[PDB]
Amino acid sequence: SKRRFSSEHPDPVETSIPEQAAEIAEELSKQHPLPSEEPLVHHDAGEFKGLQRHHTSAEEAQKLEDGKINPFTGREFTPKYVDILKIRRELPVHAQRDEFLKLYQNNQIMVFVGETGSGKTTQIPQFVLFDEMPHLENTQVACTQPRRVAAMSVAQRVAEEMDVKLGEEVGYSIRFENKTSNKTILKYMTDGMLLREAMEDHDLSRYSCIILDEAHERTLATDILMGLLKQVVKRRPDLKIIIMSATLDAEKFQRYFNDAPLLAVPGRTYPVELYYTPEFQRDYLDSAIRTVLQIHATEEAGDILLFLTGEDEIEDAVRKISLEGDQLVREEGCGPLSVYPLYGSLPPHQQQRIFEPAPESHNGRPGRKVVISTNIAETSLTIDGIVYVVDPGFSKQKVYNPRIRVESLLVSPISKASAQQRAGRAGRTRPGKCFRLYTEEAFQKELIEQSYPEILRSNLSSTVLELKKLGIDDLVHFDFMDPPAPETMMRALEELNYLACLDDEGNLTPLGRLASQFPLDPMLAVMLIGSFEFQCSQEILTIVAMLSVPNVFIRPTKDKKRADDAKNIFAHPDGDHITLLNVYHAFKSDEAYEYGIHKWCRDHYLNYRSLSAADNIRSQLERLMNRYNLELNTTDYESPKYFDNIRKALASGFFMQVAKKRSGGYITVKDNQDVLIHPSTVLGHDAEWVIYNEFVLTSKNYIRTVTSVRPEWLIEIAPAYYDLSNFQKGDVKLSLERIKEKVDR
Ligand SMILES: Nc1ncnc2c1ncn2[C@@H]1O[C@H](COP(=O)(O)OP(=O)(O)O)[C@@H](O)[C@H]1O
Ligand SMILES: [Mg+2]
Ligand code: NI
Repeated sequence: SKRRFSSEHPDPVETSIPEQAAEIAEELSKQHPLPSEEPLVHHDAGEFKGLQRHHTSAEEAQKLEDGKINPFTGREFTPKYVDILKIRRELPVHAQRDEFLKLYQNNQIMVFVGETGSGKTTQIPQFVLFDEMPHLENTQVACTQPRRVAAMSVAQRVAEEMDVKLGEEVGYSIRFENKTSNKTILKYMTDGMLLREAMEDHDLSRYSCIILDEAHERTLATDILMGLLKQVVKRRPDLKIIIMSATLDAEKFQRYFNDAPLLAVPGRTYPVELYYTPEFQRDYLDSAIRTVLQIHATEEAGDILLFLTGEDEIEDAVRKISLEGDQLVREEGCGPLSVYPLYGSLPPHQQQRIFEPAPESHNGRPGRKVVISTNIAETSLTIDGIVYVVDPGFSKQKVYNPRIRVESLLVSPISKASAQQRAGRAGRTRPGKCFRLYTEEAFQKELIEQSYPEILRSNLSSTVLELKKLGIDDLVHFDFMDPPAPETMMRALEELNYLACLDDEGNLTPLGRLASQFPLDPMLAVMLIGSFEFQCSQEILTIVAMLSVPNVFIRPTKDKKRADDAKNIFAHPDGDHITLLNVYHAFKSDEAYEYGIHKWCRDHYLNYRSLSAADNIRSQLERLMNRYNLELNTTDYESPKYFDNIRKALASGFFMQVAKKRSGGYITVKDNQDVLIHPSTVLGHDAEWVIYNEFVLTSKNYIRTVTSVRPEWLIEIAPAYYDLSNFQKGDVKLSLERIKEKVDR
């Protein structure tokens, strides 16, 4: 039966300030409706005249590839293209081009499996372009990657293989980073971005072929896309789907996709000798560094791939290995050693450096390259010339606590399957070696066989909103390859209703619709959207952008006091979220610019990479706010309301991540969890109630990035949530009872 609302138990949608803001924006949007998307353009001067769609062969395409003129653009092929062409033609998938074409031509969905390095991501979509000729039928081909870095780097490489400009006929799309145009035929993109395109066009009508790549990684976005496309093909006989995977055991995929056929590429990996440590290695970074330097000093020529876990750790390793490499050249006459980082947030000009040839030695001992990478390099891309892998056995992995309902990103041991994939990267060129920084027994007995798919390790708040925007009513029966626990889904539905993104019958509100237009977690989107109602949308836009990048404050272990003093320049007491606004504002100041911005960040213990990323995100979010008619406004800094307005806007999104100082640590409003303020913040005595950005789970529970709030504001802004009937007996409830009493008198 329809839920009943009253003053005692009010309607979360009728009492949401962001919902008011979205209703205003929506009416403004109706006054001037958005034009439809720019149409595709293409080139056609008869070059494909001799080819028939879905009846082409490898020979016909080779004739076109060998021709004088690039058939996709009408410009003469360069000499560089021709040299690239000869080399990629030795890739293993080329030997099965006709077998692949036949499967593609005769089936709507197919599964394609092959080892990393075999040429799946770069070659197959080019094979499809010849047979499908998508640009001659007003369409594109999409190829999704779980990893940003893979999509960006392969798109750059495939633009060169196809002899076209990046962003034109070959382009990429990542959240906040678009490199496509009306000319784009082949779009590499993260799986999350094709999911966002589907939210706007449920049938994905722009694509005639969609290739879901690296499916063995089983990311959440990839799982949703699989479930969606298994329905879209029923409506779209003109859509073909290719599922590509590294894991040569793809039985489960074929079954899930209606017994689709499988094309398997036989492996061509050279033998790799495995080395283990005799004992447990307690401190793996220094063991890794020693191992890389030993290899460099004693092994024959061949590059090194070191797997680490995250960007600060990799930059620290790059610095130490570079220094120690240089010491070896000068002290022992080792060959030159170049050292490159690879991790998720790296800028594309820096991604490309990993493919540079090793330096030439002028002294008789081998010059060598070390790439220090996350598990991006486990299966998603290949650096030619690797012969040695160092595997500390760890990666950063999302874990989920069902009761607490909290996702945590933690460094933990990898699976045996991941360890096998890491070792395999040493055998792409010739017999290689893999140095595992753990015992053969830890590998045989202690590592789990296989990591669980991401959907079983996620809060599903974004996922539920996406599925709703996609027009899925019955979330429980959505056809996931591995369904999540139904309770996780139900908790997500309830949160979204409290945020007023869904009403109580599970339908999208104007706020839910508008929130779905922002590539942000729902709490952030709702905070942003509502913020012009609190007269601080300029400031909240900054804050949301800063919450979308990592912690910008550098704190070296042996330089804490100077790093802490620098942060205090920007820190707002009882207001970590305002600290974020202060640092971004200083970063964008004329003064920092005149100081020289790179130097300015270093001297102030700030990460330029992170700030620069926030600045781009802020520009892209601003463009969405303009597109969807969310006013950019602000309040005089000297207004007595200036900081109140910011705290209120924050509360409008984050009212469910609130903690109260214990009467007799803090206690969370949601689930009554005992927590400590994370040591990165010390609050004053006036911070009885705070909003936190993050719940941190180590041996104890902390909340991190905390700003104080008046509890009266919480009741005012989120009365359906702060309904005392909702609360268990205890400290929080008591304190809230007293606050309500007093708000009346
Ligand atoms: N970014 C790149 N720059 C230069 N060469 C590359 C690049 N990426 C891949 N290659 C080469 O192309 C081959 C095919 O790579 P790719 O299509 O990524 O294979 P897969 O997707 O099957 O793991 C690799 O063996 C490597 O030789
Ligand atoms: Mg690939
Ligand atoms: Ni059922």
